[PDB]
Amino acid sequence: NNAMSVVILAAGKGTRMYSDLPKVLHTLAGKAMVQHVIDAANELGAAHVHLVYGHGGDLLKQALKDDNLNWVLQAEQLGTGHAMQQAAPFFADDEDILMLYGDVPLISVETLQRLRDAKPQGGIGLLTVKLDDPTGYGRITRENGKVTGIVEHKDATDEQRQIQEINTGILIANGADMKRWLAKLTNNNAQGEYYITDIIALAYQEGREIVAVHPQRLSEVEGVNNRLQLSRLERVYQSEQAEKLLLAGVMLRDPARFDLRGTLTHGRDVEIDTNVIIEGNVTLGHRVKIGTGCVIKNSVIGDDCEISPYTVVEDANLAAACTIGP
Amino acid sequence: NNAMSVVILAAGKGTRMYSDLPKVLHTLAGKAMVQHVIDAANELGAAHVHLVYGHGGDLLKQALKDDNLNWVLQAEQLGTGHAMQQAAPFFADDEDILMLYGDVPLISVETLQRLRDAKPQGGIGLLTVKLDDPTGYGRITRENGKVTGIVEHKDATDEQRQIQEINTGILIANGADMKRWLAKLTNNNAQGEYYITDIIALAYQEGREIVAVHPQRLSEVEGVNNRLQLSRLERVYQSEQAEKLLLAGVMLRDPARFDLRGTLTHGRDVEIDTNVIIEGNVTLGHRVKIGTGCVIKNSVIGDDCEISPYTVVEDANLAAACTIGP
Amino acid sequence: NNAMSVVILAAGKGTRMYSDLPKVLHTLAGKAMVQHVIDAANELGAAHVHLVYGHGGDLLKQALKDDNLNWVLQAEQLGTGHAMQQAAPFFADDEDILMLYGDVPLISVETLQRLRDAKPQGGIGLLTVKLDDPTGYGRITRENGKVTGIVEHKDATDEQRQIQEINTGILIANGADMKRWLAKLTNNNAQGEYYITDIIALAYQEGREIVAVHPQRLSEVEGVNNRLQLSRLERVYQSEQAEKLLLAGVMLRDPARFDLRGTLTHGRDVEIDTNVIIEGNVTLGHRVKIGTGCVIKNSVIGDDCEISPYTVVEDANLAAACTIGP
Ligand SMILES: CC(=O)N[C@H]1[C@@H](OP(=O)(O)OP(=O)(O)OC[C@H]2O[C@@H](n3ccc(=O)[nH]c3=O)[C@H](O)[C@@H]2O)O[C@H](CO)[C@@H](O)[C@@H]1O
Ligand SMILES: CC(=O)N[C@H]1[C@@H](OP(=O)(O)OP(=O)(O)OC[C@H]2O[C@@H](n3ccc(=O)[nH]c3=O)[C@H](O)[C@@H]2O)O[C@H](CO)[C@@H](O)[C@@H]1O
Ligand SMILES: CC(=O)N[C@H]1[C@@H](OP(=O)(O)OP(=O)(O)OC[C@H]2O[C@@H](n3ccc(=O)[nH]c3=O)[C@H](O)[C@@H]2O)O[C@H](CO)[C@@H](O)[C@@H]1O
Repeated sequence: NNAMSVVILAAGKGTRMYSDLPKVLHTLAGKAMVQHVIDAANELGAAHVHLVYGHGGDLLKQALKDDNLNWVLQAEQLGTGHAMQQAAPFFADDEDILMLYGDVPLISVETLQRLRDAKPQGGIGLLTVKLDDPTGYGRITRENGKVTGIVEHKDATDEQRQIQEINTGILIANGADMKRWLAKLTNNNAQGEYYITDIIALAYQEGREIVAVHPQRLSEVEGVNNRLQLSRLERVYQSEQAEKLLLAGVMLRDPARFDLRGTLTHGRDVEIDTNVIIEGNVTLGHRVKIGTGCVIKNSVIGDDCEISPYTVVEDANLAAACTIGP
Repeated sequence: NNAMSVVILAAGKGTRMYSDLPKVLHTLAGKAMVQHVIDAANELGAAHVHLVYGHGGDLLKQALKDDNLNWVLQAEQLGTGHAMQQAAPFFADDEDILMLYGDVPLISVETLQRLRDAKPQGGIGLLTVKLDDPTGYGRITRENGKVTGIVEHKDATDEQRQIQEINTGILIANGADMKRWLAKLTNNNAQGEYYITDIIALAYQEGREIVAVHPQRLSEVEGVNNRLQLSRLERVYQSEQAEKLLLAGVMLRDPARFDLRGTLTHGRDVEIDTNVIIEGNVTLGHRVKIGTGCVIKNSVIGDDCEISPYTVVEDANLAAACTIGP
Repeated sequence: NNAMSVVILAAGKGTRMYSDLPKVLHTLAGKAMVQHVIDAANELGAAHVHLVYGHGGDLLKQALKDDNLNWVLQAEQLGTGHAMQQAAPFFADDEDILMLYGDVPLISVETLQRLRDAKPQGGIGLLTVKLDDPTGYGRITRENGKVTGIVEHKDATDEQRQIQEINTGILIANGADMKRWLAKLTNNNAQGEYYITDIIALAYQEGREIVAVHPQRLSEVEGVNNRLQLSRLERVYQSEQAEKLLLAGVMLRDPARFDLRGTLTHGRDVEIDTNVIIEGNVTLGHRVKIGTGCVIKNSVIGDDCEISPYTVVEDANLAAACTIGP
C-alpha cells in the first residue's frame, strides 16, 4: 500500500440547486456531500486531502473547518484537468494521487481500495461503468482489450459514441506521473477546457498501462447536480443502511421508512418501528423498542427501554428498562 | 386559438367505489376528481363547461356550487355518444368542443393544448396511447397511416384486437361538425349504446381529417373506477409534484413521503422533512424548516421559521424567525 | 374433503436472525410467523397440527400455549424427511397429511385448498414454482409431462440444474402412504440427511401419481431466514392487505404507508390517512376519519368519529360522532 493522497474536485457551479448554499455542502443523511467524500478519502488512508474549490471558499472553509484539508483554489472553471493542474504542485512524487468528485457522495472505500489494488505500476487505475445509455459521458477506448484513452462525448464521433463503457471520473496514478501528464494537458477540444481524461491517452502513449475497475453499485458513482438527484441518493443511501441493519440483527418494521442520519450503535434484538429517524451519535442497548415515528438524536438509550410512538429523544442518556411514554 | 368549450362526461355509476359519495367527487389531493378536470378545462380557456351527470345531481351541484358549470342531465346511461347528444344543443357552431371524462383526474393542460393545436380544420383532434395490452379499449383504425375510425373492443374482430393504439376517450372537434355527427349516431352494436367513438368514422367519411396526439405520461389518461386505482393516481400525482418542488429548489427529505393537498408558495432554501402534509393554501418563506410529520394547513410561515416534528400548523400566519416547538 | 392433519417443520436453527428469540416466533404483522402457518392450517380444516421443533421447546411452547398443537421433537436436524419421520407415528392412515414450513408465513388457505383438490388418490399433491434462477432448490423431474421425483440442487447434475420448476416444500399425501414412504427414506446423498423429497420418486415407483399445483403469488411460498427477508414479506403482506381494503371500500391515503397488525372490522366510507397503524382487534364504524399517523389498538371507534393526526387510540370504545383531537 504505497502512500497516497486524494484530490477532490468541488469547484463546479451548482446552478440547478437554486440555493445560496454551495452545492457540495448540501447534506446526504445530515452530512455534507463533500464530507462523505472526505470521510471516504481519510478511511482509505489519504495522507493529504486537497479540496479544489471555485468560490464560497469562506462558506466552505467555515463549514469544513474541522478537517485537515489543503485548500486549492481553481480561479476559473476550465475543466477537470485544469482543476487538477492547480492541485499538482502539492502531489508528492512518492505517493499515489487518487482523484474524486465532491458531488459523488456514495463512493465506497471498498471500491476505492479495489481501484488502488488494480493500479499497475507507473500506470493508471481507472473506475468505469457500462451504461445502457452512455450519452454525455467520457467513452472508454480500448485496443485489443486494453484501455488506450477516454474520449469526451462531445469530442467522440457517432461510431465512438456507441461505446457503452464510460468514465466515472475517479482515477488513481503516481503523483510524479500525474504532474508530468498534467503539465502536457492541452485545451483545444469540443469545449476548450483542460480534460483530466486526456491523461489516459498520454499514459498509454508513454507505454504505461491503464486498468479499469468497476464500482459495486452504480449509485456509488452518481453525481448530484440538483435536489431531485440528491433525494434519490438519500434514498439509496438510507435503504442500503436499513438493509445492513436488518441483516445485522436490528428489526426495522419497514426499511423504506427508516432514516439514519449519523451513527448508530446497537445491541441485540433492538426493534425500530416505522418512520423513525436516528440523528447524530445514537446508541441503542439490547432489546430497546423504538415506537413509530420517534426521532432519536445524540442519545444513549439503555437496554430494555421502550420508547412510545412519536417521542423525540434528544441529548439524553436514558437509564436501562425505561418506559418513555404513556 | 378558436373559442372553445368543454364537455365532461361524469354520468357513469361508480359501483366499485362502494360509497354513498358520487365517484367523481372523491378527492385526489383534497380536490374532487371532477374539480381537477374542471380546473384543467378552465385553465385551458374553456368558455363553458358542460358537466354531464346521471344522478346525485344534488350532491354534485352542492359540492360544485362555486363553479360556473352548465348542468346536462343524462337520464339513462346509454353510452358516451348518448351522453354527448344531451350536451350537443349547448355547443356553439363557432367553437371547438373538447370532451373529457370526470374520472380521469390527471389530464394536463399541456397535453390538452397540444391536442387543440393538432386538431385540423373541420377535423378531429384525438388523444390516443399505444398500450402493451389494449384489451377493453377502443382500437384506433388507420389506412395508409391515417386515422379512419375507432372500433370498440367488444365490436372488434380478433384481427383488429391486435391493434395496440387505443382511444383515451379525449377528443376535440368543431361544435357544428360535432352536432352533425352526434345526430347521426346509431345504437346497434355489441353493446346497444350510442358510441361517441363512431364520430371518427363519420368524420373520415365526410372527407375530414382525424389527427391523433399522445399524452406525455400514461397516468395522465388513467380513469378511476375503484379506490385502489384512485390511490395509485394520488401517488403518481404526489410524486410528480414532489419532483417539481425538488427541481424548483425545495429540499424534500423523501419525495415519496410528501403530500401536497392544495397550493404551496415557497421561498428559497426551504427544507421539508419526511411525512409532511401540505393542505389548502400554504406559504413557506425563505429558509423555513419543516420537521418530520408536520401538517401545515392554510397557513403562512414567515422566513427562517423552524417547525418542530409533528406540529400541526393550521389557520395561522407565523411571524418570521419563529421557533415552533421544543 | 377427506379428513386431514398438518405437520409444520419449524426445527431449523435460524442462525442469520442473530436473536435470542426462536426464528419462527418473530412476528409478521404482530403475529409470529409460525402462528400464521398454524392459523392457515386450522382455517383449512386441519384436525391436528403437529409442530416439529428442535430446541426452545420452552420458549415455543410458552408462546404458542393457546394452540392445540401436538409437539414433535426433532432431536437433531437431519433433514426434512427425518423431521417428518418423527411426526409419522402420529399421522392417521385415514387422513391426508399436509406438510408446511414454520418459516413460510404467507402460504394462503386458497392455495392449500387447491393443493388438496389436486392430490390424486394414493398420490401426492405437490406445490411447485418455476423460477428464473432455481439455484439451491429441489428440481422437479418429469417424464412425458409427469412428475417422477425431486432432485436436490446439490444432488442434481449440470443438466438437471437447468430445470426451472422447483419444490416449494409444501406437499400433501395420505398418511398411510406417508408412513410407508417415510419408513423407506435413506440418508446417503449430497448432504447425508433424510430428504422428505425422496418420497416423490418413491410414490412414482409404487405407480402412484404426483400432481404439481402452483401458488397464486411467489411471496406466498417465501421462507424467512433473516430479518431482511422478513421485512420484505411484512411489506408484501401489508401491501396485499391495503389493496384488499381499498378494493373493499376503505380509502387509504397511501396503501404503502399503512400497517394492519391484527384484525380490522370497518364500516362504509372510512378514511385512513398515511402512516396509520392498526393493532389487535380494531373496529371502525361508518365514515370514521383517521388522521395521519394514528395508532389504533384494540379499540372500537363509533360511526362518524374523527381522530386527529398522531393520536394513539388504545383499549378504548369511542362513542359515535366523537372528535378526538384539537
Ligand atoms: C473532461 C472530463 O473530466 N470528463 C469527465 C467529467 O466530465 P464533466 O466535465 O462533464 O463533469 P462535470 O462538469 O460534472 O465535472 C465533474 C466534477 O469536476 C468538478 N469540476 C468541473 C470543472 C471544473 O472546472 N472544476 C471542477 O472542479 C465538478 O465540480 C464535479 O465535481 O465527468 C464525467 C462523470 O460525471 C465523465 O464521464 C467525463 O468523462
Ligand atoms: C364508446 C366509447 O366511448 N368507448 C371508449 C370509452 O369506453 P367505455 O364506454 O367503456 O368507458 P366508460 O364506461 O368507463 O365511460 C367513460 C366515461 O364516460 C362516462 N359515461 C359512460 C357511459 C354513459 O352513459 N355516460 C357517461 O357519462 C363515464 O362516467 C366515464 O367518465 O372509454 C375508453 C377509455 O376509458 C375508450 O378506450 C373507449 O374507446
Ligand atoms: C430435502 C428437502 O426437503 N429439500 C427442499 C427443502 O430444502 P432445504 O432442506 O434446503 O430447506 P431448509 O433447510 O430451509 O428447510 C426447510 C424447512 O424445514 C425445516 N427443517 C429443515 C431441516 C431439519 O432437520 N428440520 C427442519 O425442521 C426448516 O426449519 C424449514 O422450515 O426446502 C426447499 C424450499 O425452501 C425445497 O426447494 C427443497 O427441495
